[PDB]
Amino acid sequence: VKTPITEAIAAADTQGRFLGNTELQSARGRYERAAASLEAARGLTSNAQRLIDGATQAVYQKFPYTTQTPGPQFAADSRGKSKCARDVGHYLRIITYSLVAGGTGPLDEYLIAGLAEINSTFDLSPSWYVEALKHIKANHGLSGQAANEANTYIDYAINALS
Amino acid sequence: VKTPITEAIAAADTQGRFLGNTELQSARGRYERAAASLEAARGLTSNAQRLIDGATQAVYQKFPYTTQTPGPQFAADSRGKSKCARDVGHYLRIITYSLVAGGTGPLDEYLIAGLAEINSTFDLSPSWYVEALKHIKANHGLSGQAANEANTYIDYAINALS
Amino acid sequence: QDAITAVINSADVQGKYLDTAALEKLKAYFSTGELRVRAATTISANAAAIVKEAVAKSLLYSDITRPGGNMYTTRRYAACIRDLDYYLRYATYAMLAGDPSILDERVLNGLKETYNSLGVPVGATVQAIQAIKEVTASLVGADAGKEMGIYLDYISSGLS
Amino acid sequence: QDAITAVINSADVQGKYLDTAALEKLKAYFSTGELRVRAATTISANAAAIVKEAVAKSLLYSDITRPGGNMYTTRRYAACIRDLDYYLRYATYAMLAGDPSILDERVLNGLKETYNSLGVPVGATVQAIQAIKEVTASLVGADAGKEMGIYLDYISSGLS
Amino acid sequence: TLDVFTKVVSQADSRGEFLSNEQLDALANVVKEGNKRLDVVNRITSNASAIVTNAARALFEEQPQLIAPGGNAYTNRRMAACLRDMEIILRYVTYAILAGDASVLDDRCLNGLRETYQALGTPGSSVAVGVQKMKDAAVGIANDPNGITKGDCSQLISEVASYFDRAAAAVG
Amino acid sequence: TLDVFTKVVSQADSRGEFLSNEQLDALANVVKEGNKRLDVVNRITSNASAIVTNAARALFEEQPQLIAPGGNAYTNRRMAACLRDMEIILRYVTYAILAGDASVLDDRCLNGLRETYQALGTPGSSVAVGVQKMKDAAVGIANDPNGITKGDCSQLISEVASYFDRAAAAVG
Amino acid sequence: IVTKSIVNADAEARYLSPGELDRIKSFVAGGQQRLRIAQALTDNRERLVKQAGDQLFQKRPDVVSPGGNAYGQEMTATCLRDLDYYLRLVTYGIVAGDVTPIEEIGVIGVREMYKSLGTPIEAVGEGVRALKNAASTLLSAEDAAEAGSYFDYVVGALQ
Amino acid sequence: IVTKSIVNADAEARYLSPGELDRIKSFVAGGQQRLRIAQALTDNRERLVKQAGDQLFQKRPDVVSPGGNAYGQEMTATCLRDLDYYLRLVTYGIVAGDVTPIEEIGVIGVREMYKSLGTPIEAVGEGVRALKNAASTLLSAEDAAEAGSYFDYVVGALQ
Amino acid sequence: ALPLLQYKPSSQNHRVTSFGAADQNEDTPYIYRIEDVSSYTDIQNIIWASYRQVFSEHEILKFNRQKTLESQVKNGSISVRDFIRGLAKSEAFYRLVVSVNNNYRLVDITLKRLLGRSSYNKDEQIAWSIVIGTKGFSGFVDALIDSEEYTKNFGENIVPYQRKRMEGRPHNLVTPRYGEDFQEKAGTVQTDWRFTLDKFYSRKSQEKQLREGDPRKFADLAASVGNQGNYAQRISAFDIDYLNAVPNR
Ligand SMILES: CCC1=C(C)/C(=C/C2=NC(=C\c3[nH]c(/C=C4\NC(=O)[C@H](C)[C@H]4CC)c(C)c3CCC(=O)O)/C(CCC(=O)O)=C2C)NC1=O
Ligand SMILES: CCC1=C(C)/C(=C/C2=NC(=C\c3[nH]c(/C=C4\NC(=O)[C@H](C)[C@H]4CC)c(C)c3CCC(=O)O)/C(CCC(=O)O)=C2C)NC1=O
Ligand SMILES: CCC1=C(C)/C(=C/C2=NC(=C\c3[nH]c(/C=C4\NC(=O)[C@H](C)[C@H]4CC)c(C)c3CCC(=O)O)/C(CCC(=O)O)=C2C)NC1=O
Ligand SMILES: CCC1=C(C)/C(=C/C2=NC(=C\c3[nH]c(/C=C4\NC(=O)[C@H](C)[C@H]4CC)c(C)c3CCC(=O)O)/C(CCC(=O)O)=C2C)NC1=O
Ligand SMILES: CCC1=C(C)/C(=C/C2=NC(=C\c3[nH]c(/C=C4\NC(=O)[C@H](C)[C@H]4CC)c(C)c3CCC(=O)O)/C(CCC(=O)O)=C2C)NC1=O
Ligand SMILES: CCC1=C(C)/C(=C/C2=NC(=C\c3[nH]c(/C=C4\NC(=O)[C@H](C)[C@H]4CC)c(C)c3CCC(=O)O)/C(CCC(=O)O)=C2C)NC1=O
Ligand SMILES: CCC1=C(C)/C(=C/C2=NC(=C\c3[nH]c(/C=C4\NC(=O)[C@H](C)[C@H]4CC)c(C)c3CCC(=O)O)/C(CCC(=O)O)=C2C)NC1=O
Ligand SMILES: CCC1=C(C)/C(=C/C2=NC(=C\c3[nH]c(/C=C4\NC(=O)[C@H](C)[C@H]4CC)c(C)c3CCC(=O)O)/C(CCC(=O)O)=C2C)NC1=O
Ligand SMILES: CCC1=C(C)/C(=C/C2=NC(=C\c3[nH]c(/C=C4\NC(=O)[C@H](C)[C@H]4CC)c(C)c3CCC(=O)O)/C(CCC(=O)O)=C2C)NC1=O
Ligand SMILES: CCC1=C(C)/C(=C/C2=NC(=C\c3[nH]c(/C=C4\NC(=O)[C@H](C)[C@H]4CC)c(C)c3CCC(=O)O)/C(CCC(=O)O)=C2C)NC1=O
Ligand SMILES: CCC1=C(C)/C(=C/C2=NC(=C\c3[nH]c(/C=C4\NC(=O)[C@H](C)[C@H]4CC)c(C)c3CCC(=O)O)/C(CCC(=O)O)=C2C)NC1=O
Repeated sequence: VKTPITEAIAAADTQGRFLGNTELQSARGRYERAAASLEAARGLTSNAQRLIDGATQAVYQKFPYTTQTPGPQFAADSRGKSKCARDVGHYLRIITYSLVAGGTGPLDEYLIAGLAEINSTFDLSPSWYVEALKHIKANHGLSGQAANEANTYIDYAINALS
Repeated sequence: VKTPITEAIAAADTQGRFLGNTELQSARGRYERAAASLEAARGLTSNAQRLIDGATQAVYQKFPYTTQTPGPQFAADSRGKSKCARDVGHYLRIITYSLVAGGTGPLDEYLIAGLAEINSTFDLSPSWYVEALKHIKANHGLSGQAANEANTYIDYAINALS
Repeated sequence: QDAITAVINSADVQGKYLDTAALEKLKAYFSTGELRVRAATTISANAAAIVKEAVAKSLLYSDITRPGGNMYTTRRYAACIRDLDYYLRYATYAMLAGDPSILDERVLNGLKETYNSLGVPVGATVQAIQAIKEVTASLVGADAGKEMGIYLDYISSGLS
Repeated sequence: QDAITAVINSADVQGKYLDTAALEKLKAYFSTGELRVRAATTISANAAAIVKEAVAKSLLYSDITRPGGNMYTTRRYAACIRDLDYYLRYATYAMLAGDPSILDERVLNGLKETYNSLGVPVGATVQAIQAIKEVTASLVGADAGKEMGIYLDYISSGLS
Repeated sequence: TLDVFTKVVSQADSRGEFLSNEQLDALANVVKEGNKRLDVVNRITSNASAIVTNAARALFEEQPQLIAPGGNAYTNRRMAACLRDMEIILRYVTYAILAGDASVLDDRCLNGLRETYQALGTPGSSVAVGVQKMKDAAVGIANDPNGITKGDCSQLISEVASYFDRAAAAVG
Repeated sequence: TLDVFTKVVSQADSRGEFLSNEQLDALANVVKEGNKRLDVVNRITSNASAIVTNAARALFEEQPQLIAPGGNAYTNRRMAACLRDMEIILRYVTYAILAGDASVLDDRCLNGLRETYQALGTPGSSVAVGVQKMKDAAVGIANDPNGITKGDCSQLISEVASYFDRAAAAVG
Repeated sequence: IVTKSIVNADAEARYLSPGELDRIKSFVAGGQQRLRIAQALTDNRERLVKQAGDQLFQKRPDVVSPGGNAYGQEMTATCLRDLDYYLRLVTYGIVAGDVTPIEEIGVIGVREMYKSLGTPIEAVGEGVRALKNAASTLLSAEDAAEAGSYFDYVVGALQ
Repeated sequence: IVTKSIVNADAEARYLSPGELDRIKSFVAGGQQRLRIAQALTDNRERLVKQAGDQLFQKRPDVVSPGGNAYGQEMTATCLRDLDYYLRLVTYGIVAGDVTPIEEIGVIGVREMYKSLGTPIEAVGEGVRALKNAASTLLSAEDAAEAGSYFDYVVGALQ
Repeated sequence: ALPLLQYKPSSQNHRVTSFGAADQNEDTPYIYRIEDVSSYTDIQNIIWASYRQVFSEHEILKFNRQKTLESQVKNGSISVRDFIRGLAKSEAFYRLVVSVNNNYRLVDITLKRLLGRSSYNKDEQIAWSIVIGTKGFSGFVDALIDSEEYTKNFGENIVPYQRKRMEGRPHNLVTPRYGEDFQEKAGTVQTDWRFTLDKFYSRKSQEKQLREGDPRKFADLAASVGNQGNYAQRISAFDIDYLNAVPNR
């Protein structure tokens, strides 16, 4: 699965050669950003419960019909709202997973793989989840270069949504 | 051709996706080392003429028969000694080329590609060139982390020789 | 001509578009235009004081204003003040244009012919322009006084 | 003239003895003479390389060396190299003297007359002297390249 | 695939000399400006999908027969065809800013583009009206400073826009 | 292909919880100990070809019937066969030290290697006498106190030698 | 614009009045925007000549028609070269800030030249109008205004 | 600056240039700051005039000498009124942007006038220079450059 | 994602049956099969002739050869169809062909080397050039070897070869690894003096040699402009009726 340490391996393995300095350059480079990436993981893990209920009530604001229309798909009764905090709470897990991995791999393999297939069948509009993630990237309270770090992977999930 | 900036591209191009943070992270790593790699380029370019004639007379020491045996391949004739400083002087060019590129690409494409084909036909024993490169890696006078930097690519040409 | 017009002309006679060196020249001119305008304003302030101080430095109490000299007659003194005011004014124009071509076109064209026809002393004129240059370089500062002295020395060198 | 000889002359025409400002000027000249001599030595090293690099920067592959241009004939190319060598050599003399009077006396005297008589383009000459100035300021360093560029820009400004 | 680092090798190999010191001072500025280059690249790819449709709100609104019946962007596969390769312009322009030289872009993206665009029947000139509309939105995002340390990346902005102008010249 | 970074994700996904703070303090030591891995790794690959022949002579000098007529290293392509994959041990052990976890080692050298080595008829136990001779030369180069700066590489050296012991266990 | 104020104050015996110094200081301030507009029109020249020939030959087909002047590949190449010349003079006028170095090379004797060449001047004015429209599409609003300034001067001059 | 641009385009047969329309646009944009400078100079009329006149009498005691023109209370009151008039014309020129109000109200025939009044020109000029220095000390810095450059026109035009 | 546009296939040699087995000539290639092992000479020939199709003989070299995939083929762990995927999706092949060639020419060069047929028209090269762009090069090489024309004609365990070239030039020989449009970028026609003699008088140099000015410089721009004018009106001048043609007010 996609990781800068893995991407050095799978490039050098398909050539059948050893690890050159060009595969070995990335590992040195990766640690410097990985020092600031683990700063972004603790910023999201500590503020996790504020961010989920901060998000799942922000999507109810811009889409008020989602709490009103009676459908299995919609979040009309409590069972949808129970599956609301599950789904949005699944997003902050994988975002924090792809932070400490350094790559988009866990985001690519757990979340966005086959997302167009599932949202068409269950009629979940992807405009809902992109509205929650814009709330997360503006309200995580992170600062410095770590604020850039979470902001890529959130925005990477945004582009895969649309 | 093989470069850590190129290796980020050709990995992301064959997947048909954009530049993720995992390709982008790799580029960041290269810069930290490219600051110390260009230190190694000026150390070899300024001491270039001392290092070539330092090398082509060191190989005559360990192999004294190469100046004595009458053969086209042999450097005993002046014409061989003219082609001596050409060939060993070609090595310090490509070593300095692969320094500033950061990868082994120019070393992989100009020097060692098809080297087993050419040394068998012209009967140039590869034990000659590895003796010159051991003289270069011990007598470049480089220090610090830049002394590590030239020492990889010289030793990478050594392993491709044998 | 300007420095802008000279750059445009040098790019034009080749049929060349505006390459980066010409854009560097125009941007250097647009950087220096600030002190060019400020220097031209304060030279236009007190030109009469500059000419008065210059003749008091160089030409006065010599033999030139004595009888026999070329500035003895009072119409010749007035003509001297007129010529020095001309040199200062056209040097101001060449400083603000940033190109000495107007000095070559309007002042230095037939001037040695006139000054050798009338018997005007050339070396005293050169020393008077030198005193003008020292007075205005003191008055305007060193940084614009350099560019003022370049065109005043251009007039002095073409006169000789 | 020198900077020493100019200071002595300016003290002489007043009948003044050597006051402390003139001694300051002479001591500043005696401080700067070190880099003056070192700059003159390394410019005398490779004057031909400087002229070659300057024509390769400015004049070559233009229409000037094409037929119809002023450097088309090979005697005119040799005359161009001669004029650029003159500009560099007399700028070296004016740099070591520390006074631009030898440029006014030996180079800039009747030069616009000659260049307008022969039809020599003036702007291309100014750009060639500019390329000379950039090459020698790179070659000698910034600290002596300033003083070299002062006299080369003096030649360029008097030429225009 | 060439670079800024590798192209100053490749001409230096063709003349066969060692790399000069002023070429290494040139590359030292390339490393120095490398951090700025990376930041610009990440903002384009994070707003990559937002650029394409916002260019498609004007690529089709300005020439409205294209999606009207008869135009070559009319039916639905045909419409998804000029979003499947409107982004490939952005897929290779971002490769060009990463490499720092337009040699990567020329080989794949524009080498055969102007030949297919008269073989298919699509208007070739109606592409470069909207690639300019991408450049108007790309340099607007790359220059804007949001949660970023103040810095001057103006040189990149002009030669980021030079890659779009090369991307519009070989199609029109 | 797993890592130290990715394996502490993969079990954390199977339990479905957020990553704890003492796991992040564990990974912070991995980043801190990260520079050492590269230094150890570059010295192995630069002396990669020098290890194999030096390891190889002992491998054939100690069991000398192998290259004598009758042994399975006798003829010349058979001899080049146990240099074409003596280095593949080093090709994947260096991948294991780079990744920091032996999960990429066990798919290539440890997965079906003991099955081919029975059908082939080549002795399997005569490999792991010389992979130990590689480990005696690998940790001698990686731990040499020459150049760089003095630091503690003991932890790395012991679990560098653990990858060779896993490489010898699944062949013997 | 500095030569304009200099010969303006030079016909008089007075110096440059400091309001003229204010306008020179303001032009010196705006010179950077002028240089960016000129470089943007510089690098995109062949697009502008292509779209100008497009809009002109769509507007007036008589130059295409064999009785007109721009008939055949050689004459139409000379036509687009004339449009290239006028775009070049417009960039000169954009840098100079005042229309003197463009009128001195393209305007001051153009009517008798185009009369003794046989070409109509109104088609040239429509070509510069097409250049103005294409550059208005190429630039931003405050840039297209300041480019359409000098393009507007050329269109008024050719009529 | 509108009157001067209109009469300059009137001397030619053509309209107002794009350059000149940029000049009018920049003058409109700076007009509010010029009204602020006029506000400060209007409200500082008394002390500016008195400080400038007393700086003049410190520099030039010949006018208030009994052989001089400004000998006595009434004569020195008319001296301060002349300085008041010139400060008023300077405010008009700062507002207009032209120097045509300064010129055709107080510059154009002042030499023959002060020759017939017996008053020295250079002392008027030194008093307006004192006004320039005082108003330069009162205002903001590059705002004082703006005010003092119109003052500089008055000073250079009086001599 | 999107399905293939329909392209017209031109008539070529291999769309035809060519009945029978005992009847074809000697010059049909040896159809080397991993199922036929019997020796190591057949094993080494299968590896070497599989390099022959992929790298056109000269390149195989020493360095390009991936020794571990050949390590595997002898064992039999990976099929020959899987083994060509290892050679084709290898960056020793990427630097050699894929970077160097174009997306339109890569479709032509990999069909001759992996499928053994030249592309029918340019529309076929146009069709797959999109499938290269969005899926990547290895996504497209995967789509060629998964394709049913491959498995029907070669199968899982047979090295590729040119199908039915009765009277045609060999495909490794007629097609280089890079064509003429790319030739300045990978080759050295810039520095060789033999070619600059031919470009000296080339019509393209005369367009470069002219000074600023002439409409021959804008002659390429004049062909792209188009916009021909309408002809004169067919209605005769006698039908004008000029006296009553004027409208009052
Ligand atoms: C580990 C990463 C991961 C996530 C996040 C994920 C989400 C996911 N949410 C689903 C349904 C759902 N998703 C929601 C959530 C919402 N609908 C609303 O009305 C609200 C707007 C919104 C929450 C804020 C609801 C209510 C359902 C049930 C819809 C149905 O049954 O049709 C489904 C299809 C059925 C299912 O198994 O429950 C998936 C696959 N799956 C994954 O593997
Ligand atoms: C750009 C990188 C590059 C290098 C370095 C290179 C070397 C190279 N050296 C060669 C021959 C040679 N190489 C040497 C050099 C030596 N023989 C001796 O006796 C000495 C021990 C030693 C020099 C120290 C000599 C004398 C020949 C001619 C041998 C012959 O003609 O048989 C040949 C084959 C014939 C040729 O074209 O000249 C190659 C390809 N080629 C390359 O493309
Ligand atoms: C804009 C450039 C320009 C200049 C300079 C110029 C000069 C000029 N100076 C003149 C006379 C004169 N010029 C001078 C000047 C001098 N004699 C000296 O002793 C001093 C060294 C020097 C003053 C610094 C004098 C004294 C006369 C009077 C000769 C006479 O009229 O009898 C005359 C004769 C007619 C007349 O003044 O009205 C001209 C044309 N005309 C021009 O168009
Ligand atoms: C020490 C000061 C000094 C200078 C400068 C000087 C110049 C000078 N340059 C001349 C010719 C020339 N000068 C040039 C120079 C140029 N034309 C161009 O296109 C370029 C812009 C420029 C060269 C940078 C050329 C091309 C000629 C040849 C004209 C001819 O002889 O037919 C001549 C005519 C006779 C001869 O060269 O031998 C003189 C006297 N004499 C001096 O005593
Ligand atoms: C990697 C570089 C690369 C590019 C850019 C590329 C473009 C490309 N676009 C195509 C078709 C197309 N191109 C477009 C695009 C457009 N048509 C319109 O109406 C709009 C004006 C315009 C978009 C702005 C459309 C709609 C099709 C489908 C047309 C058809 O199927 O006939 C085709 C032929 C069929 C295909 O495989 O999809 C190619 C080869 N191929 C390449 O290899
Ligand atoms: C590959 C992952 C990665 C990214 C994305 C990255 C970006 C990045 N941009 C930086 C700086 C910067 N980046 C910018 C960029 C800009 N400022 C502007 O105002 C312009 C509009 C814009 C350019 C167009 C500036 C101005 C700085 C200041 C510090 C520096 O020069 O690096 C730095 C310096 C170190 C730090 O911020 O902690 C980082 C990390 N570093 C990484 O490792
Ligand atoms: C003790 C001295 C000694 C060595 C070193 C030795 C190795 C050795 N490895 C062999 C085979 C082999 N070795 C490998 C190994 C691999 N292929 C891959 O692609 C993998 C990456 C890798 C395992 C991780 C394979 C695949 C074979 C095929 C033949 C077989 O199954 O034995 C054979 C079979 C006979 C021959 O090659 O002539 C030999 C001799 N034999 C000896 O007597
Ligand atoms: C003998 C036992 C021993 C080892 C193993 C050792 C290694 C070692 N490598 C270091 C640094 C380093 N090592 C590397 C090595 C590399 N980075 C890359 O990206 C390249 C691919 C690679 C070289 C090919 C680098 C870049 C540093 C940075 C610090 C320095 O310059 O020393 C340092 C500096 C101090 C520290 O890390 O605490 C140590 C300790 N020190 C010891 O005492
Ligand atoms: C930079 C100042 C400048 C101008 C203005 C200029 C005009 C100019 N236009 C010319 C021809 C021409 N000009 C046109 C013009 C047009 N096609 C039309 O139908 C329209 C009316 C118009 C342009 C859209 C044509 C058709 C010719 C060729 C006429 C002929 O060959 O007789 C020629 C003669 C051929 C030549 O030497 O280029 C000149 C000199 N030259 C200059 O150096
Ligand atoms: C708006 C333009 C304007 C000006 C400038 C102006 C001046 C002016 N100054 C006057 C007198 C005077 N002006 C002065 C002036 C001065 N004392 C000095 O020595 C100084 C050089 C100078 C002060 C600046 C003096 C002393 C008198 C009285 C003279 C007399 O009464 O005979 C008078 C006659 C009495 C009067 O009507 O006030 C006028 C009209 N009038 C105007 O309408
Ligand atoms: C589906 C469209 C299509 C066609 C038509 C086609 C034709 C085709 N005809 C061929 C040969 C041939 N075709 C003929 C045909 C003829 N001889 C005569 O006298 C008659 C006039 C004529 C038939 C009516 C002959 C004799 C050969 C063999 C020629 C040779 O081998 O030298 C061959 C080469 C061998 C082969 O059959 O594979 C092809 C590919 N391929 C296609 O894909």
